[PDB]
Amino acid sequence: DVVCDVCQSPDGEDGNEMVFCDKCNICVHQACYGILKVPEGSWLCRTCALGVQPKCLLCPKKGGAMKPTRSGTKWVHVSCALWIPEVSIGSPEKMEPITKVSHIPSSRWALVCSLCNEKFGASIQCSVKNCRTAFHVTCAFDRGLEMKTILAEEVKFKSYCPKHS
Ligand SMILES: [Zn+2]
Ligand SMILES: [Zn+2]
Ligand SMILES: [Zn+2]
Ligand SMILES: [Zn+2]
Ligand SMILES: [Zn+2]
Repeated sequence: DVVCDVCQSPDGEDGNEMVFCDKCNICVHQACYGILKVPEGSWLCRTCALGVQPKCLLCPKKGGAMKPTRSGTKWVHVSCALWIPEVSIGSPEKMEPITKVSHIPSSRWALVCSLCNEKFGASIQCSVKNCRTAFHVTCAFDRGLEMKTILAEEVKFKSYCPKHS
C-alpha cells in the first residue's frame, strides 16, 4: 500500500504518524523526517517547499526524503545520513541539519558501490564482519537488501549484502 521512504515501514504509531507531501506524494514518519506535530491539513517536504531537486552528496539516487546541511545549499538523503557512521544529525527530533559530512574517511569515499558501480558518493559495507562488499544506502534499499534497525543491549543499523540477506 504505502511505505515510509526513510525506514521502509508501512505502519504508524501514536505520536509518529505517516505524513504525505502534497506535491511529490512522498510518505514519511514524523520521527523519520522531523515532523514535530501532525499538520492540520496538507503538508510539504523540504525540497518541494524550496522548489529544488538537489542531488545527494553521498549517493547518486535522485528524489526521496532529503535534508539540508547547515548551509542550506547542500542536501543529503535522510537514510544515507542515518546509515553512514561518520554522518550526524544536528537535531535528533527535527532531523536536521545533516552535519559531520567532512568526517567521512577517504577510504569510504573510495569504496565503489557493488550495485551501481558509480564511483560517486559514500558507500557502507556488509554488516557481516568479514564481508567487504560495499554499496550505497539508497542502492541497498532500491535493490532490496536486508536493512534493519535492531535493538541490542541501543539501536544498531545492520545492512547485509545480497549473499547475507
Ligand atoms: Zn519511517
Ligand atoms: Zn515533496
Ligand atoms: Zn543519498
Ligand atoms: Zn550504488
Ligand atoms: Zn555480506
